[PDB]
Amino acid sequence: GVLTESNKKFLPFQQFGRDIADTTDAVRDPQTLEILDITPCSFGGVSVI
Amino acid sequence: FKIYSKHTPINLVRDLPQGFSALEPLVDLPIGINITRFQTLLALH
Ligand SMILES: *[C@@H]1O[C@H](CO)[C@@H](O)[C@H](O)[C@H]1NC(C)=O
Repeated sequence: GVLTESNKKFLPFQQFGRDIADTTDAVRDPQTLEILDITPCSFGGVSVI
Repeated sequence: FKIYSKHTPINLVRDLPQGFSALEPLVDLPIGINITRFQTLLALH
C-alpha cells in the first residue's frame, strides 16, 4: 500500500489499527514511534473503445 | 495480571459512583500465578 501521515491518534499501549474486516488502516513504526495510515494504491479496471 | 485505572471523577452525585467512563490499561504484569483469595491493606491506629 501507500503510506501517508496520519491525523489520528493512538493510545500508548496500542500499536495497530483497523476499521472493518481485519483491514489494517494504520500502524506505528517501531523506531520513530510515529503514526501512519495505510490505504491501497490505485488499482482499477480497463476498458477499450 | 492486567490493572486498569481511572482517576478523575465526575461530581454528578455525592458518595455514589454514578456515571460512565471507559478504562485504559496501565500495566500488564506477566508472572503466571494462581490466586484464589486476596486481602487488602489499610492504615491502622
Ligand atoms: C531508535 O534510534 C533512533 C535514532 O535517533 C531514535 O530516533 C529512536 O527514537 C530510537 N527508537 C527506539 C525505540 O529506541
